[PDB]
Amino acid sequence: TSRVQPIKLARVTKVLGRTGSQGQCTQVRVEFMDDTSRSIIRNVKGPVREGDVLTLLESEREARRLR
Amino acid sequence: TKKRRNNGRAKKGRGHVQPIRCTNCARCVPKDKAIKKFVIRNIVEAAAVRDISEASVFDAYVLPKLYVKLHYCVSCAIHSKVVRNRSREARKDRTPPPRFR
Amino acid sequence: VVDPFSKKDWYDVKAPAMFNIRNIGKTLVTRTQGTKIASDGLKGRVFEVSLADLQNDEVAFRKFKLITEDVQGKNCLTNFHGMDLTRDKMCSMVKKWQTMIEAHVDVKTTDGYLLRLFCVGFTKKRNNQIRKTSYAQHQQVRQIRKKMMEIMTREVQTNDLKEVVNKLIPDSIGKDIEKACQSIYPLHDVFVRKVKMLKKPKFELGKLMELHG
Amino acid sequence: SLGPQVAEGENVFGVCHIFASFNDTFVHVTDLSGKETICRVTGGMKVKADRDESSPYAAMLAAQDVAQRCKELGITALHIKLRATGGNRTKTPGPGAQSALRALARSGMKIGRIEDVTPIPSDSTRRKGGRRGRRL
Amino acid sequence: MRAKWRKKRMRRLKRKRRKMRQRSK
RNA sequence: GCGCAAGACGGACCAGAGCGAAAGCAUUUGCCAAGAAUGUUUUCAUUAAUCAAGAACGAAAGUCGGAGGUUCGAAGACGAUCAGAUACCGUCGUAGUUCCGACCAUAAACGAUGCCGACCGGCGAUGCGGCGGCGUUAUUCCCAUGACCCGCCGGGCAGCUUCCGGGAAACCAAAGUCUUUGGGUUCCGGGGGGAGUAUGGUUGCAAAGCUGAAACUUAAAGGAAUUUGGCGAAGGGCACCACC
Ligand SMILES: [Zn+2]
Repeated sequence: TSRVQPIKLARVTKVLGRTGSQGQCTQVRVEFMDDTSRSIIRNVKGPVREGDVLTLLESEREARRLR
Repeated sequence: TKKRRNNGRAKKGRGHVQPIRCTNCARCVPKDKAIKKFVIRNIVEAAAVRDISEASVFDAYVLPKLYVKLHYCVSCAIHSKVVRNRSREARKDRTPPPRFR
Repeated sequence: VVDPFSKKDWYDVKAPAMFNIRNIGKTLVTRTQGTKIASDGLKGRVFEVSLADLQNDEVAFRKFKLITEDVQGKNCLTNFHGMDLTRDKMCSMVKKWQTMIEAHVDVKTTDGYLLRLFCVGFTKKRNNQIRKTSYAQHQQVRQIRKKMMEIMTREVQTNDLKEVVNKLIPDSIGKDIEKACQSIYPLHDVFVRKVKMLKKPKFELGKLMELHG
Repeated sequence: SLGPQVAEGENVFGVCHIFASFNDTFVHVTDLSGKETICRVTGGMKVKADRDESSPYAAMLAAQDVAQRCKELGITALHIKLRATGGNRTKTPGPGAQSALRALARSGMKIGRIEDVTPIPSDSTRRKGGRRGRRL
Repeated sequence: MRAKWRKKRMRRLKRKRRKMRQRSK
């Protein structure tokens, strides 16, 4: 590795439909606090709401559909 | 029985046409029979365009696009969800599918 | 194992005097040790630069190939090697429901510079046209190719490399072809897609000195 | 490596070649002429599984590594040259190419002209496989 | 069986029969 | 990244477009020969249509003899898959694939619809030739021409609709004008299997082509279409006797 990634912190803006094979994950549209203009899509696991603060171990990977 | 007015192709006054190859497969398919899809794609799709535009040397830089024409065999086109089966009355409709944007 | 990039030298490349921005960029090469000379590895190099990065406020879909031919120290003096168009513009200009015309020549300038010009010409749908076809008969295509041949031969044979490359910075050949091929079929998209190099004369350093002003 | 140029006004220009296929990705960086390379990494040396040679994450790791090497070596601006496997095989580029483009963008490198250099033939040679292709 | 490979089989049988008759001189 | 050598092919333009009797035909230019359609107040005046015998051409594969062999790749050598895998998949690879010269005359060579001629609905387009007409353009005036716009004629590849009419129906402007049965003419089929088989002839260097039975056996083999049938077919929904 030889390069640690800072743990980015993000807050959701809108939740999309449920994805995954058995419906165990959902699509979210999330934004950062250190850069409010930046938004990125991600797959989260578990029950989520609108406005909760959520943690990211990386801010470069995208989301995915059921496969 | 006869299924279509034509024979699943567009050969009306030739008898022989040039055969082409499929993209996913390598099947030799005639040119007027294969399903074609001329897709115009861009280099950066939906989120990396701002990533390029903010971190760039030239301001007001237009993003280039990729142009490619795809040749599909019939089984490969149905398997890749390009075309589907239609009803006996809707088979005779030659319009392209509608587009929203 | 020693570090291989600590024995490099950063050089410069200089555009000829018929452009505006003389500075292009920097290259790198190993130093001079042994029988191999560092100036030799700077001889056979082709630099590919866009037109917007070389002139000031002109089009960006044209590229010019530049080859270094002589070196005097800490900079490489370049020379013309060819002109080419971008792939995305070439794919965007080609569309269905219009016919396609190509033409090419084997032209020679006033010195030992055998070029091979390539150009295209595309038919135009009229403003009040209802028909979707907008094709052309074969003899109209033959006359358009003859006019393109005459214009390409007439514009380069009386000039040397400097004047024709100065004409290649705009598309004045394209405007002349589009003006000429109007009483046959109206064309709208004429460009010079590619220019190659076939013959190189004996290396004279003096002409390279007037090419840099 | 180091140059006497100012690190404030002007920027150093190189090109980078992204040769990506359906099995493996290449992130190669050369100079402006292209004859003298700088540093080459592939997604095959970022993950110890060849199945993931075409993954976006391997291309992202390779792009971060080559961007760090070019940053510490003296390169700050790059021209993108995208490429598929070319020939008669396919014309769609690999699935880690734009991921490597985005990872090159995040590492603090300037991006200039973007073009594609896929070697498209004029009906050169028949493809590998039979008349019925590969039946799978 | 389908008609093509049946016709090939009967061609092979006819070739063997012709060879046996021409060697039964 | 820069150069060289060899062979093959001619993308995107490329279309329910064109030509040819069919098989077929796509880089530019030059040479030769042929042809449909349009135009005609030209010329001969019945020279016509279909055709046993006979003759030309005829995809790919195949055989004999050369030069040449880039890639793909029958047979073969392997590595996985599998109970087996001499198959699907991946790495090599021989004849062949390419040109010349001599052969065979076979394809789902299919519009699965012989050729000539007449009649019987409408519509918008398309390729060629000709005719007429407001206007725009090759920069501002006039004429002929090219490019558009609006119509008409003749031939051709095709399309949409139809209680004309036909058919067992799918469908067909021909597959219509057929019990209200006859315009001319060639080839061809009498339930299925045996069987394109045996023998004879004939053609070919060969592989094989053309002609082509019978004994015996069977009550079915088939064509068109509608609902429950199952799809390792597709598109929408549901279930803790399903899952997360
Ligand atoms: Zn396929």
